[PDB]
Parts: sequence; structure tokens; C-alpha cells
Amino acid sequence: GYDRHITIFSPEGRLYQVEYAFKATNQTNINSLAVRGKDCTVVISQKKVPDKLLDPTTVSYIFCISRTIGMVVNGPIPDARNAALRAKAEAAEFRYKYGYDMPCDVLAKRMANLSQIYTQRAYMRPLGVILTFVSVDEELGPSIYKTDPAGYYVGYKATATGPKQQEITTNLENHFKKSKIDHINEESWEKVVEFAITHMIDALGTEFSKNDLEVGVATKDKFFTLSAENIEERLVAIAEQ
Amino acid sequence: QFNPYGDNGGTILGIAGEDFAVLAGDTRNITDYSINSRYEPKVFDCGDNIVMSANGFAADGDALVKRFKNSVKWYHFDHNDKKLSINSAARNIQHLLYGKRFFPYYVHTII
Amino acid sequence: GYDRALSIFSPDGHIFQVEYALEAVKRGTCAVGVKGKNCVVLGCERRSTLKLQDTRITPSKVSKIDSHVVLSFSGLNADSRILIEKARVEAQSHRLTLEDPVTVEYLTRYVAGVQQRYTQSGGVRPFGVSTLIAGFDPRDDEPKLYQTEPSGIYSSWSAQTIGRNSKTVREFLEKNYDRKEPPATVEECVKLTVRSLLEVVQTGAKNIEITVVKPDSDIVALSSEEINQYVTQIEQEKQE
Amino acid sequence: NNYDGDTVTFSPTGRLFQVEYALEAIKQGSVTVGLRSNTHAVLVALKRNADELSSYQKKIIKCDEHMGLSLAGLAPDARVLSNYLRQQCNYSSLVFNRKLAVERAGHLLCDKAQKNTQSYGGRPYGVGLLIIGYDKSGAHLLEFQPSGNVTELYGTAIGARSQGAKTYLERTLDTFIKIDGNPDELIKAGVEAISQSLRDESLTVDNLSIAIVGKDTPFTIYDGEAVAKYI
Amino acid sequence: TGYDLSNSVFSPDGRNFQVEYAVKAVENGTTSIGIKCNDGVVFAVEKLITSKLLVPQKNVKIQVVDRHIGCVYSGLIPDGRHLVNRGREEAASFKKLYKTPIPIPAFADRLGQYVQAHTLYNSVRPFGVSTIFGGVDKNGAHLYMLEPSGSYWGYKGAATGKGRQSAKAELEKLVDHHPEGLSAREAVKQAAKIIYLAHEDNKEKDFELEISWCSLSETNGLHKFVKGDLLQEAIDFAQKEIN
Amino acid sequence: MTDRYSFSLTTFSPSGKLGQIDYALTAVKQGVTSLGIKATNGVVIATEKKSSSPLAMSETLSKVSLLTPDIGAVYSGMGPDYRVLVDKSRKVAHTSYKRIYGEYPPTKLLVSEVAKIMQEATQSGGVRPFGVSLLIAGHDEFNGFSLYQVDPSGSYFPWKATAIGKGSVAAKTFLEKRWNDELELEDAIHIALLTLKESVEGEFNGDTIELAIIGDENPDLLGYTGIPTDKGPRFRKLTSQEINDRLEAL
Amino acid sequence: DRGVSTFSPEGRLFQVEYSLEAIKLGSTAIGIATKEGVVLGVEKRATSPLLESDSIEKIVEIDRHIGCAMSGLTADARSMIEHARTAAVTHNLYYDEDINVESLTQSVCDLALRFGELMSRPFGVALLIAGHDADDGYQLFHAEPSGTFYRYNAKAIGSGSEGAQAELLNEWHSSLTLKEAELLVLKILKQVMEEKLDENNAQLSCITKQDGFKIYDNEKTAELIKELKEKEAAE
Amino acid sequence: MDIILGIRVQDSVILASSKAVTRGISVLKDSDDKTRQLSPHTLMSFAGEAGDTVQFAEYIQANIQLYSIREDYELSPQAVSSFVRQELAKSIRSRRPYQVNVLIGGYDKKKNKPELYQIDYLGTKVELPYGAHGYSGFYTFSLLDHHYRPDMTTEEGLDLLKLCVQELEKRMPMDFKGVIVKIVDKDGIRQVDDF
Amino acid sequence: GSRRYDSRTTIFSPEGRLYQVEYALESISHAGTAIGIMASDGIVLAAERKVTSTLLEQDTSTEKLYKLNDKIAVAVAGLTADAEILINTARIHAQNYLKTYNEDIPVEILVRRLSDIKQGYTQHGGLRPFGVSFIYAGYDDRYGYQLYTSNPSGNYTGWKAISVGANTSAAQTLLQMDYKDDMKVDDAIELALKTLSKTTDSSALTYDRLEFATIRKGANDGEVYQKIFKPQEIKDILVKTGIT
Ligand SMILES: [Cl-]
Ligand SMILES: [Mg+2]
Repeated sequence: GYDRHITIFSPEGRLYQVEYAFKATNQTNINSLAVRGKDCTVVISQKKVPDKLLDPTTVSYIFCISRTIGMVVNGPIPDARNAALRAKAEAAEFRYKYGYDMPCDVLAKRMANLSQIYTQRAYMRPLGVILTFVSVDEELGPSIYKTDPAGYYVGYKATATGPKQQEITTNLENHFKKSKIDHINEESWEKVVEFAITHMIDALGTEFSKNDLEVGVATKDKFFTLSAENIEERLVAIAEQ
Repeated sequence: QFNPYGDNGGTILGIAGEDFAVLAGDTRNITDYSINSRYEPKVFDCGDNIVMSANGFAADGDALVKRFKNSVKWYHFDHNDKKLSINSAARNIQHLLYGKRFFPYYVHTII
Repeated sequence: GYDRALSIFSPDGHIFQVEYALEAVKRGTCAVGVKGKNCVVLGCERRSTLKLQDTRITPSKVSKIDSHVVLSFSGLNADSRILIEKARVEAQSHRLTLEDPVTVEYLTRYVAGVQQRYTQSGGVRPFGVSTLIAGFDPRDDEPKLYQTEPSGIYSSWSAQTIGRNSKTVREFLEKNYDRKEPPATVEECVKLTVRSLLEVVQTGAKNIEITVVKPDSDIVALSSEEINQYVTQIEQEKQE
Repeated sequence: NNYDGDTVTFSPTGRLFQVEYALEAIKQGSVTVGLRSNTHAVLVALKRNADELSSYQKKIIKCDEHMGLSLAGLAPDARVLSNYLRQQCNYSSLVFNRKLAVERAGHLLCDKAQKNTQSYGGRPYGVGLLIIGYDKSGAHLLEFQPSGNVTELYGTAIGARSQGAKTYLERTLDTFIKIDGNPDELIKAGVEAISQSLRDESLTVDNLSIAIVGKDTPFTIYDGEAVAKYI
Repeated sequence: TGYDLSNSVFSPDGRNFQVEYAVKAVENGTTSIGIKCNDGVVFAVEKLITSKLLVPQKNVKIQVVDRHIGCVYSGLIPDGRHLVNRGREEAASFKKLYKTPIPIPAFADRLGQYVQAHTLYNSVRPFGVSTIFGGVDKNGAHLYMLEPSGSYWGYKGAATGKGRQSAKAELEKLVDHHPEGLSAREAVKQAAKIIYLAHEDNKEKDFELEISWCSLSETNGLHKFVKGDLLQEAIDFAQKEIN
Repeated sequence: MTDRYSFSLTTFSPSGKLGQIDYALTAVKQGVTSLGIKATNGVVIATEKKSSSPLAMSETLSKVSLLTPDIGAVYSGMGPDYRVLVDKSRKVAHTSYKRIYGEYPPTKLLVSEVAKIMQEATQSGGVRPFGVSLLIAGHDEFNGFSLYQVDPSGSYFPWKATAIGKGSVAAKTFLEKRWNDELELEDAIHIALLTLKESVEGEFNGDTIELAIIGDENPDLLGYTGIPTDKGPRFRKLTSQEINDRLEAL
Repeated sequence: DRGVSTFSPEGRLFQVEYSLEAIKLGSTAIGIATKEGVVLGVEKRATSPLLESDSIEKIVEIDRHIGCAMSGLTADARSMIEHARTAAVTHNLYYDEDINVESLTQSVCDLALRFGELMSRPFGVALLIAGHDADDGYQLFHAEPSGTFYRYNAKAIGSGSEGAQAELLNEWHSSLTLKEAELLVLKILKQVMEEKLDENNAQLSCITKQDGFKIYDNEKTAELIKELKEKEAAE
Repeated sequence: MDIILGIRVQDSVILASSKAVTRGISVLKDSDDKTRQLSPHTLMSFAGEAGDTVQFAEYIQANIQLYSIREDYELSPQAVSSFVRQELAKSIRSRRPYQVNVLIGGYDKKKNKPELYQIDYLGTKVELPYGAHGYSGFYTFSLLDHHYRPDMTTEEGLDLLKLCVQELEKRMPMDFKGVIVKIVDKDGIRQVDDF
Repeated sequence: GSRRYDSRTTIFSPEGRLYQVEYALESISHAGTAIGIMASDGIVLAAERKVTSTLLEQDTSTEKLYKLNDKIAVAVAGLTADAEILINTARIHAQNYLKTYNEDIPVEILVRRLSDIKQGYTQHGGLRPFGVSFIYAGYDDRYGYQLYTSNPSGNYTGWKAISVGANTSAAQTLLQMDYKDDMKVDDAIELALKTLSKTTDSSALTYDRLEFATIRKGANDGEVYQKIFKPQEIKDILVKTGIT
């Protein structure tokens, strides 16, 4: 039974090392959510600092890949940073060679193609991570593209990743079934972040302090992460209506 | 164009006696019409009762003497501290010199 | 590159891949070598399980390495071709540098060297081939017959056989071959070689190949009828 | 058990069995003692013969004029590691006109041994070394294990029954450290130390191997009638 | 089963058992700690005196990277040295190209990506060390701890080895009792105490205390070993607290 | 490091079976149904856009891909394996043909190049076979319209019409009854939609069905005028609206 | 399976220990070092009477002042001999002198442990390297596939080794003549050989300072065998 | 090397090649055979830079002898010439090209026809009734153009070749110490020992 | 490390057989039967396509009979993909020889080259062998009309008539029974089709299940023509010989 140790086909036509890499994805016990506004793409992720000896500022699963592209990771931090460094290198090289900023969906495909190679080549193991890339692309506009250890990737209206992804997914599905539009019809990114946090609270059924969340925001020509005080301002607005 | 060679002048003299040998050399180091040093030793004790001087381009001279001294050290290590005979030292130096046949040491060597 | 050590020692001090290579030789069709006083004869078995065979074009069992040396074999046919090619290249390479054709001993020593190399090189299996290398050294009238085997050991033989039922024909040669008086003529040497194969072959039809090598690059392969005359004369003397 | 097939595999308790098996090869090897004062450092090595016709396997190797080691385990591995030390000692002298510090020599041996314990295909070194030397910070004694662990000591012993010699040095620590400017008395202490590791056999003229390096003493090996003085 | 025999193999759990086995080697090692102070960091390690024959203060365990970074580790000492050797190459190539000495967060990822790389293939073994490192850069003091998995975080206090539970409890007290922060000289004293307290898990053999520190005020942001009077003062403070 | 898997992971079993190829074909069997039908004046290739989530934008995932202006490809099996094969197929069409002969390869030769890449994954060191079967439809001046299947083994066969994946056995029987050598492209599209409806459980519309044709030259899709010989691509992907229009005449 | 360079729990390399078992199956080779010269003798052990025994080359010249006898998988020795010959000639080219017998032996033994996953396995052959140099006089060495070499006053390797070595233990003294050594090798070979010893199934050789390395004629050995039989019948 | 001539008559090819080997000031040898037998019925004469000529000639010989053994078959003169041309064509764009010009005189046993091929160091091959390399053609071709007939006997070929050598000995400044003449026919290669 | 997963494709069994070669031959034994018959005035190549469909485009299909040059063709039995790798190598080797010697490659030299490539995969590399057996039908001006076969071992042999693939035992007995040396192409065409018709695992032998080719000096005067039969031409020869 060495068909379960390396990336070769089982008699059922399955790759068990890919399936087990998907299970490593939920090892952090963190839930992420991504939604699209009119002018922005917002990504929120649970932040858990269980040790008091940890510097909480250094605990992050959101990465600034390029000026335009942001990436949240669901999975262990070593594989997350492995994927982050490569994505940054790929984004920089693309700009140098082709003379324009790497689109979100093109980077997603590139990282997915790299993930595919690990599922076909035996000496390389899959990375135990799901990568959610966000940007406001200059052609496609607000963009969410997610990659997994299988080498699969697709564009999303909104998405959720982690142990309780299904509860968040169904919550988002129900909202977009009402509104009958592919985005959050909101002008300011501040209110799109407030929507994202509100619908995670509803789905998970847990309240959040400023230190319990981690927020990334993609606008035209820059992606940036919110400070604890920027999130606090967001949590105050939610509570006041 | 870069010229990798130079002339540091100097003169050396080796005379073989009946039961002795002398290797002499002036201590003047020069370039063109300038004196670099009035005392720059040119004849060296290499151990195993061998004295050696590589006269001409001082850089290539120092390099060759250094590599031979090193060859004496490794001869001891490899062959149970056997004394390197003058004839064996000579044949060894031929291979050091011919090793750079197509980028020679601009030195006339006497041991 | 593939570096896996396939030929390795076992607890009892045996290299099984080399020993299993000999089992491939044991399966191969019987080859025999007999050196007379002024000639060497290479006999080779052709298994009659294959008829409708085109004997014009089918690879012959005896191969010329140079104009004066020949190589027959027992074992894997595909493996033999690689040794024959290497030998033929080394034969011309020797003529080019030494300005003299290879000695039979030198050509043997080379082929044996190649076989040995494949028994302690990474990512390669030994040759499933034993060879009989026969001929005459340049400007020499002394017959030469050598044997090699997958392990890479080689030695000179007054007469030797390799392949399937080689035990039986070696039994025959050991009692029939006199060292003090070897087969004096070509006839006597060919007769003793055909006789030795008839102990094993089955039918003396197209199952026996005979190649006679004489001094000064004089190599000829006997035809069906020429061999058939030897087969006829042997059994008519036996009916007594 | 299932985790001793190669050096690249940790056991469930976080052990490297191929390294521990390499360590075992040292324990099978003949006893060798190292000890130093403030002026001199001494190696004493019990050489092992195959039989009565055979020579006694040399244990001590010279690395430079100011450094050398004694070996216990696979002799060919000791030749590889000593050859590497010779080169590093030589590189320091040629490039920097500088005698290689004994402590730095240890660091280099450690790093060379380590690479063989973390890579597939390779094997650990099957030898332990006692490196003595006199550099710009006085006399030094090092103990090298093929795990990569190098330790600076006053005295030690490695090989079969080495524990006997190691206990003696641990008792004599305060005495032999003070033997300054007396090479003969420091060797006597080393010969008396290795004597605590002998059973059945005793120190004969072709059995005993001694080396010494010090303040005004190049690394010199004593064999044959040269060590009869100390028997 | 058999998922634990080869490195880089996901178990049905989604775990790399070979990395988890490397952690067992770390847990088996001597206690090493790190304390982030006001304007720098302090590193301390427990050195077990196996025998009287060990030359005191000679077998140095803490290693400097560049001139501004200190590294200490618990577990397989050679693996720790191999990682520091790589760290020195990473720090040299960074300074060569970018002129400025490597920032601590930048340096942390260089070690992190390297250790993680040894969990990607079955042809290499994971690192048998947890490394506590850090120093002072342009953005101030930074303390990090790096595990065999390649996982690292920033820390206020860090501990690893056999007496890590004991140490961690002591570090957590300092964090609670000093929210405003700890001075470099205080951190050296506290480091000495914590190693002495964490020595109860290794109480069979007596030990030797080794401390180093980078501090903007005390060492000009350079890594230095705590020697002579300042070391004895920290040993005296530590010995007073256990009694 | 180094790729130390320099040996075959696909080997012959005592029975003469290549296990990893058989298991790759099993992975294809589990894959969503795709089909191809060849008409007199065109070819059609169709498949179901099996959306993993309703939040996912299934327009961004292309199951039917342009390889050259006159050649298109659809698959059944592992999507990621297909995506990298399309990237390699597009490049090899340039490197090993267009950059040599100054024209796009004929359908059969591009198929042959794709087949070769999939064969090598079946014999090369330290790799598994591709877990996909491809249906490649194409037109070239001298061979006309053609439809090819390519299997994980690297084996390829030309078809008049066929289906691969989930409900291939039932689909192929359906095509056998409907196919003749006098079908117009519109008749083939009609049959393609009928055949594909059987294997689809849920929604059946232009948003859940991906369908492309190899038909007449599209000068409107060329992107430039002025060169009479350049008349535009024969590959055209049908829009969500164009499919829905033909589902009313179904 | 398991690594080729793997250590056993006892701290021995499996493949080296297994190669030593292959050498035990080898034909007997004996060396005796005297102050008048070193004698090398081998059992030829022809598998069949049709095998021309003079073609069995188990004693080999490395240089004029160094001979070599082999026991075990004799095919493996060819590359070892080639290296030894090259090393001997190469040193003469570089230093205009003969190479020390120990230095030659050390050069051969450096190949031994160059195996892994370099060659795929250790050598399956042991060598008795006998020679003379000005520094250490007449010398006999035993080169193993472990990479270890011992200097011997007398040594036997192969199938009859431990029986022969016990005999060499009793017989050897520091005052042996070259003629006494020749008979002693012949005596011990005859003892451990399956087939009856003659000049066709056994071979003698010697290395003297004056004449260098010489493989003995079958006629010369035949006389020494006849001299042996008479002196054993003499008491 | 200096003069190499070739003439293809009815039933044979004749190759004349100078005997002189000059190294600058002195004539070192006056009996040099500037030819190699590639196969029993194929001869190749050569002239060009010192060392390269023999090194190339022997290299070709070794290759054709290797083919002969492998296939137990003699390559046609056309096949040998095509091989030689490719080696020279390969050579001209090498780091240091073979500076060697060759005439290949062979008798094709299949077609029962003599064949003469002229190949220069660039790999410029031509089949000719008569050929030369260097300045040899300038003196001789005017005579060959006049006298040559395709139905000439071997004896007539040798007589026309003597007239060519005589014209060279008259008007050439260099003393080439006469020529070694070799005939290639159905019975193989033989040397005319009196010329 | 990686050793754990290595099948070791290039090792001997205790009996002295090559595991992968033997198992590759077992693979080929399930492939469609290919027959070659050599006559005095040409060679015939007949081969059975494996259980086809009514929707397979036969006229543009080729799985059995391939052209190496204008003088040499091959019939394939085994993995079609593996064959096309070797066929492309053989086609290049033929053109390499033509460029070098300005003469068409002799049949045996091409066969030996391909056979030596197959041999390599059994001795070194640690890769699986090519699961292919070839029947080489060719003409050169040395030996004239020649039939050869090569198998995954890299061993090749010459034949007057030979079969590869399924039911070779049954096929070779029928050929050995009805073959004669003075036989002509038209006769050899009939024998080939009659042999397949009896050894086929199918209910009946039809045009859509056959690939057919002839190498004739039936080319106007002193030259050789290759004829890869069209589906309609295979249907005609089936009616002529009286099988349908
Ligand atoms: Cl890509
Ligand atoms: Mg993998």
C-alpha cells in the first residue's frame, strides 16, 4: 500500500496524498471569508493567538503578494509562507518580463499549475494549503480566485475556507439568492468589511473583539491589511445598528 | 591592455661543491628605474636540506616557491615522513612549472 | 541518472544478479569451441522450435570481431550484440593506435573487462551472456580459444562448451579430447565438434552451425550439405 | 527497528539509529587516551594487531606541525577526516599565514560529519577522534563523535574499556593539569591512565603509541623503542 | 500504516510524522530560552556538565549571525550549527546586495523557508532543533522561535528543550508583571533565574549557565556574550531565588 | 534534494496490465461526460459545466479550450491535468510546427504531439500518467474536418462521433442510432444537446453546458482586415444565449 | 530493500562483511616475507582439465619492485591492479624514484570504500601486496575490501586461510632463507589444496632487491616440489 | 603535401601521388606514400596541412574498416565518398578544421564501373573522369582535356599520366621527387613499382 | 528515500529471465494479431484492428501498419503509443543513414538499431521496456525482400512467414502448414487473410477490422512500391479470396 505514500493512482483512480493534504488545510482551525464590493474585494480571517508569550503582530495568514494582489492562506504557516514567497517571486518576474502587473486570476492559475505538478511528480509533496487570491483587476474588476492542493482553481462571487466553511458558504449563498447580484452593492470598502464580519458572526454564531479578526482590503492599484484599531472602528459600527 | 607579467630584476647564482652547495642572490627588488626594497629575501630554505630561488617576476616566483614548500609538506604526509631527495624535488618542480605551460611562471628557477 | 546498485553481495557472499545472469546462459542454445593443431572450430546449436525462419538474414550465432578473430555466445541474443559492437570498435581502435591487430587474449581481456564493469556499476544489470572468443594472433600459427562469463572472469581452453546441456558435451570433450595430440587437420577438428553437438542437438539437419578459423585471417562458415556429410559419416561409423 | 534502514529516518522517540550504530563501531575500536596541561597536550593509543605475524594498526595521525589526532573505529574514515583537517590547516597557513585554531578545527570536523547524517545515500563516519594541538590560546584537547558532537576537554578516552581511563583522569584532573614544562611526567600520567583500560594484555614496545605537542614542541609521534622509556 | 517511515508523507490525519519525531529530539535536548527586553533581546542556555573533564566556559553553545543576531537551539547540536551556517550565508548575501544588515523578520523567514524545505522531500531529514534567535534592527528589538516543521512566530518570551514547561510558566509571569517592559540588565538576571528553575527537569547532573544579549543602549545593537562580573551577578541573583 | 525518482512508477504486472494507466482510465470513468460529433461541414465538442459551488463563477473555468485557431479540445477526468496539457499542447503547436513551417499544425499531428506528452508520463521516471481522456476536434486544408480521442496511455483514435467519462456507454449507443454521413453542423449540435441531456441530472441550459464548434472561417473574430488569405479562426465557442436558442428547438 | 552503505547494529558495514564471505570461497594465496626476499604462492584451481592452467593469472606484477597475489572474485582485481600500476608509474613520473610499498598499498585501499548510491558494491577480492623499497626493506601487506591493510611477516588468504595461518604461526622465524620460504609456501598450499599439488595447479613468485618481481617457471617450481617431497620423506 | 592526380579509364582508376615530404628548408623524405586503402576496392590519396592529412586519412580508414566488419559488406565508392564529404563538411565549421584534400578512386563491384571522386577540405565533392588538387590541375588538365577518352585502357591511362608528370617536372618550380602510381580495378588495389 | 518505491525494471529472476520483458510479452499476447508473409515477388503485411466500433473513422485511422521509408514498413502488436515513439526514431535513423552515405538504409541495419534501443531499456535506465513487437517488411539491393520481428527484449530474427500478438501459436502452425518457398504475393495475400480468419477471436473477419499492406516490385520496372490498402481495397480483396 505505497499508493497512499506518494502521488500515484489508487485502484479507485484517487490520489490519497492530495486528499490528506486537504485535511492538513484545517490543522490551524481558522475560518476565512472573501466577498466583492463595487470598487473593492474584502478578505477576513479568524486570528487565534493561544500563547501569551507570542508577539500577536507577527501572527498572520494574510500576505501582500504584489501592490494589487493580496493572498489569505488556510493551512500550516510553513507551507503558507512557502506559497507566499513563490507567489511574490512569480508576481515580480511577470511584471519584469511582460511590462504590466500580474492579474489575480493569472497568478492563481500559475500557483495552481505548480500545485498540479506536485500531484503528478512523486519527489515533490503537495502543500497542505488553500490559497485565496484577491485584487481589483484593471480588466475584470473585483476578483476572488482560490487554489487547493489538487491544483484546482476557479473565480468566485464570494468564498469561505476552513473547518466551518459550509456554514459560511450557505449563509453567503442565501444572501446572494435574495439580492440576485454577484457582489455587495456598496460604495465604501469600510461597509463591505462590515458586511463580511457581520455575515461571519451570523454563520459561526460567535462574537469578535478587534484581536479575534484579521482583515485584508483590495482597492484599485493597492491591497492593504487593517490594523487592530481599524477593525475596532469596524466592530463599533456593526454594534451601533 | 592588462599585462599579467612584470620584471622585478634581481640575479641568483647556484654553485655545486664536492660535499656542499651554495645558492646566492642579491636582495634588491625593482620595477623599471625604481627600487621597491633594498632587502627582499629571494633564496629560501624549503626544508629537507633543499634551498630554492625563482628569479624574474617576483609574484610568480613567490607563488612557485610557496607551492613547492607545500609539495614538500604533503610528500611527508603521503610517504611516511620520507626525506625528499634533490633529484625527486627537481622532477616535482618540472611538473609544477609545466602545469602552467600555456600561462608560464616568468621565473628562472635554481635549487 | 539511475544509480541503483542492482549487483550487490548477499549474506553468504554471493552476487545473485551475476549468478542469475549465468542461469540466462544455461537457457541459451549450446555453443562449443575446439582448437586443433593449426585451426579452431566454433560449433553452435540452432533450436528447431523456429521453422519458417529466413536463414539468409537471421543473425548468425558466430560473429567476426576482426578479419582474424571470431566470437560465439550462449544466453541473451540482444545482450551479445552490445559486447560484439564494443569489441569490433576496440579492434579498429587498437589497429589505429598500436598499428597492429588485437591478440585473441587482448580482445578477450577487453570483453571480459566490460562484463565485469557491469557487475559493480550503478543502475546496470550484468550481461546474460558467456562468450567463446577464437582466432590467431597476427603473424602467429598457434590456435587461440578463450571463454568469458557474466562475472568477467576469462581463461584459455583446449576445448570448451557453454549454454544448455553444456555439462553433457563437456563430459564428451573431456574423454574424447587428447591434449598430447589435438585434432591434427581441419576435418578431424570439425568432426569432433559435430560429434560433441550430436550428444545434445536432436536432428543433425539445420540445428548445427560450424565456423572454421585458420591462421592469417582465413575464416569460412560451412554450409548445410558440408555439415550434413559429417553427420552422415559419424552415425554410419556408430552403427557397429 | 523499522527506522534504522538509512540515516535520513528519525525513530518515533527522535533517535537516528544509523548514527548510534556508527557510534557502536568506536566502542569496538581499541582504547586511546587524550590529556593536556597548560604547556603540553598528549595522546596515548593502545594499537591492535590482527595476530602475532601482523603489525599493530597505527592509531595517531599528524595534521600539521601544531596539531594531530588519534582514532578509534573505522581507520579509513579517520584517514578521510584527518586528510580534510590537513587541507583546512594548510588552507589557513597558505591564504592567511595563520595556524588553524584547534577550536575552529573542531567546528569544521563537526560540520563535515553532520552533512552525512541529514542526506540520503550517504552514511555516518564510523570513527571517533581525539584532536590535540597547541595554538595562540595554549594547549587544547578535543573529542570528535561522528554524530557531529565535538567537545573541548582537559582529558578523555574513547574505544573499548575507555571508561576505566576516563574515571582515572576524572580523579587525577587537579594533578595532571599542573604538569607544566615537564613532557615526560604528562606522558607518564597518560600511560598510567590507559593502563586502567587494559585486561589480560599489558603495554609492550610495539603495542604502545604516544604523541605530544606543546609550547616549543612540534607534533611528534613516538613508536617502537622510543616508548620503551615509559613501559 | 507506514506513513511515519518517510519524510514529506501526509498521514490520513494530514500530519508529517517524521517532523513530529524530530520534535521528540528537541524535547530530549537541554533547556534554552529567549527574553525580549525594552531595546533588545537576551539568550540563555542550560549546558549539562556530563563530567569534571569538561573545560569550563569553552564549549560555547550560543552562536552569532552577522554582528547583530544571536542564535541558541535545543536538540541535535550539529543540526543547529548547520542551520546557523546557512543563516550566516543568507545574512552575507543580503548585506552584499542591499548594503544594510539583514532585518530580523527577513532573517527569520530565510531560516523558516530553509527548515520548511527539509519537510518537502523524503531524500532529506527534518531539523532536530527548535532555534530561539533575534536581535536589534532599524525597527527595534525582535525575538523569534523556529520549530522543525519550519513554523516560526515573534515572541515576548521563548523556551524549548526538556524544561520548556517550567520556563514558559516563568516567562508568562514576567509578561503579566511587566506590561510596560523589562530592561536589558533585568532580562539577563531573569534569564539566569529561569534556566536555574528549569534545571529541576535535568537535576541529576549539575550544569553551566551561558547568557548572551543584543541591546541598543548596553551593546550598541551588537550581539555580545555576558562575561565576568555581569555573569557572576546574574548567577548570584539566580542562586538567591532558588533558595 | 534532486528528483531521485529516476525509475518508472508505471510497470507491467504479471498479467501484462500497466496498473497506473488502468487506474488513470478509472479516474476518467468517474469524470463528467464530454462528447464529440463530426458533421459534413463542421465538428461539435460539448460537456457539462459541473459547478463545484453556486458561489463559483463557472464561466472562469474553461473545459472547452482553443489549441489553435482551427483546433479545439474538451476532456473527461482530472481538470488540473487537462489545464497543463492545454498549456503544453498550445506551446508545442508553435515550437515543433508553426516556428518551422509558418502555419498551424494539422489536427492529427497536434493530437500526435499531445499523445507523445501523455505517453512519456507513462514511461518517464518519477511521474504518474495523466488522469484525463481528451476529445480534440479540428480542421486543416488537406485533411478537412476530424475528431480524435486521446487516452492516458497516449493511444489516440479518430471518431465520427463518441463520448468519454461518466455516461459514455449509454451516450455512444445514443450517437450510433442518430449519426449518418449527411449531417449538417446544426444537425450535429442538435444531436449533441439531446445526447448530453441524458447524462445531466440538474439544470440544463447555456450556463451549465459548455459547447464549441469547428466550422466556417470567422473573419469577424480575426481582429484585422487587409490580407485576403487570412479569413479568421474556424474554432468558435457558442455563447450562453446561442445554446438556449437551440434548446427551444429541442 | 536497504542502503548499500548501511551499518549493522554491531557497527560493521553489511556489504564489506558479505564481501569477506566471498573471499573465504576464493582459492588459497600465501605470502612469506624474509630478509632475502618475499615469496608469493597461489592455488590455481582449474574448474575442468580442458582449461589451460597457465592462462590462470592470480599472481601479477604492479612494478619491478612490487608483486601482487589475489583471492576471491578475481575479475574485481583487474581495476585494482590497473590503478596500482598507474599509481606506481605516475609517482615515478612525478618524483623520478620507486614508490614505497606501503604508499602503493594505501593508494589501492583508498578505492575500497568508494561504493554507494563511485561503484555500486565493494571489491569481492583480497590482495597480498609484496615488494621492496630502500626505507623499510622487504614488505608483505594484506589489502581487504574494508579499506584496511595490515603488514605481515607471513599471511594466507582464501578457503584454506585459518588452517594455513595456524601453520605459518609455527613455521615463520626472522632467520628464514628465500629457499626455506619457497618450500614453506609449497608445503602449506599442498596441505590446504583439495587436488594434489603440482607445477600446473600451483604457482610460485618472489620479489628480491637485485632481480625484482619474478613469476616462477613451471619447470623451476616442479624442482622445488620434488625438493619438498624428499625433505618430508627425510624424517 | 603537393601533387595528387587521378584518372578514371574504361575498367580502372589510377591515382598518382608525389613522394616528397618537405619541412621548410630540407626535403626530409623522397619515398612517402600519400594514400590509404579504405576497403579492398577503394583507395584514397590525400594532400594538405602536415599531420592533419595522415590523421584524417587513418580516421576514415578505421571507420570504413569498422563498417566492413559490422555488416560483412564493402560500401560502394559513392557511399564512402559521401561519408568522407560529410566528415570534411562537418570539419570546416569546427574549432580547428582538417586542412586535407582527397581523391577517392574506387571500383564499384555491383555496377562493374571505376569511379573517381574529388573532395577538397571544405567538403566540395565532384565525380570526374580525371581530377587533381592544388596547382597540379593547372599544368595537367590542358593535356587530359585533349587526350582523355572514356574507353581508354589502363596502359593508355598510365601513358597519358606520364605526359602529365613530365609537364609538371618541366614547369613546376618545386621538386616533388616523382610519384607513386596505384591502380584500382575489379581485382582490387596494386602499386606500379616502376614509374 | 526513493529506493522504497523502485520496482527495479532491469533485474534477472532466479531462473535468469527479465521480469518486465516477460510481462511485456504477456501484454503483447492480448494485442490484435499481425502477420507478415515473404514471397519471391514481394511481401504481405496483414493485421487485425482490436474490437472496433461502427463510429470509428477507419479511412483516416492507423494503429497497426506504419511506413518507416519508401522501402521499409512495420506491423505493430502492443501499446500503439510506445510503437509511435520507436517508429519516429526509426524514420530519423533511416534519413540519417541516407544523408551520410547517399544510399537508402539496408533493412537489417534499421532493425538492429531499433532492437538495440529496446535492449537498452532492459539493461540500464531503470525504466519499463516498450510493450511493442514489430514485424519489419522491407527491400534493399543486397538481400532483396526481408521479413524481421523484434520484441521488448531487443532480440530480432529473420522469417519467411511470421505472426505477432494474439494466437501466434495457432497462427504460426497454420502458416507452417500452407507456406511454400516458390509462393507468390497474390498467394501470400490469400494465406495471410485465411490465417487471420481462423485465428481471430471475432465472429467473422470484415474489412473494417483489418489493416493490409504489400511491398511489391510490382512497380513499373526496377523499383519497389509500398501499398497501404484503403478500406474499399481491403473489402475487394476479402471478396476476391472468398472470405466474405
Ligand atoms: Cl504555468
Ligand atoms: Mg508527490
